[PDB]
Amino acid sequence: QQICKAPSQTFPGLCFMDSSCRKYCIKEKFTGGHCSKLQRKCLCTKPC
Repeated sequence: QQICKAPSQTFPGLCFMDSSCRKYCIKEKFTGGHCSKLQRKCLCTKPC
């Protein structure tokens, strides 16, 4: 499965914990999410 990614619209502030991002992303109708260690954004993921 190819995975598509988009920045979270609902995650507040800086992203350090993947688990928190994942929770917000699932509520956004994605299937997961992770922090970009780079820019500290929550990135939501789902199958393309």
